[PDB]
Amino acid sequence: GLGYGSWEIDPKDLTFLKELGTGQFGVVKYGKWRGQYDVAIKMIKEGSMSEDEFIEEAKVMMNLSHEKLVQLYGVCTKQRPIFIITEYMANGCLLNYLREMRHRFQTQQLLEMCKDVCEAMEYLESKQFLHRDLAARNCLVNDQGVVKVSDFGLSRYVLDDEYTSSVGSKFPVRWSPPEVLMYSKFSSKSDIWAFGVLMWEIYSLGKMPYERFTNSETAEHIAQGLRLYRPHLASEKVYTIMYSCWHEKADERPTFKILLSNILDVMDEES
Ligand SMILES: C[C@H]1CN(C2COC2)CCN1c1ccc(Nc2cc(-c3ccnc(N4CCn5c(cc6c5CC(C)(C)C6)C4=O)c3CO)cn(C)c2=O)nc1
Repeated sequence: GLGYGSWEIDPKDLTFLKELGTGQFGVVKYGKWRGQYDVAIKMIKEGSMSEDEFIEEAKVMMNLSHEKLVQLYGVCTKQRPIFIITEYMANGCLLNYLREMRHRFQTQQLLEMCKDVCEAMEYLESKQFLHRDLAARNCLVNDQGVVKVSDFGLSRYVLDDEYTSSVGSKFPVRWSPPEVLMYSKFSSKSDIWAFGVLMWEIYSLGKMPYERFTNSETAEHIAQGLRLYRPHLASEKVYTIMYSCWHEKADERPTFKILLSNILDVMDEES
């Protein structure tokens, strides 16, 4: 109605029901939109976000829609804190989900998780849109066990120098290729590198990559050519796929379309 653009949600349409934790921009809640529709609501802590830039980008991100991508519904920007309204993912972050050993996932289910992400990433790749912080912590799981990509592109609007700096405490060092760590060379191929690390997280049930190294040691390791090695639950074929993401030469890494076709092939061979 009057006052709200297509990207704007009226916050009075929201019912807040449960706390979902805190992320880089503060508290996230579960609620209803117009008494009926499940939504998640980010409440953007003041000082944490480049808000005007985000809001202009939210207009573009409104047009991104894929079954494996957490849907943006709108923003509430007429007062602070601003809100980001999205699809709700009842089983929460993928990292915590993997770490709950009770699930006792079969390897076919782990491969489906990788496929879910790869499909989202191929979509984003098709739209020339970088994630920049692909990792299990930043994927979400719905009530049907479907994994979706979330918080894509939002790294650009983070104001926290500990996150943004390549030597900061919060920078995703362990998900970064050598050219990111050396030169800030971000590209589709740095998302590819990160996706390989994410496959490793999935097959490792959420172990920390390079768990016995610091970030500093990890940067040196990967710059010398050393890599993660095969998780116990990963077949040789699966390990070949994740490893292919880690070629020193970015231009020798696959695309998400090639990864997707490789994952489907392995599904046909191994299930
Ligand atoms: C599983 C149950 C269990 N329950 C126990 C049992 O009773 C108590 C606890 C709650 N829990 C639960 C259920 C569902 C959800 N769902 C959702 C969580 C989130 C969520 C929450 C907190 N932080 C974040 N992050 C984390 C990532 N990130 C954020 C902002 C940014 C990032 C990355 C960045 C740095 C680029 C920018 C950011 O906001 C997110 C993901 O966007 C988002 N969405 C859309 C959800 O649907 N979460 C938790």
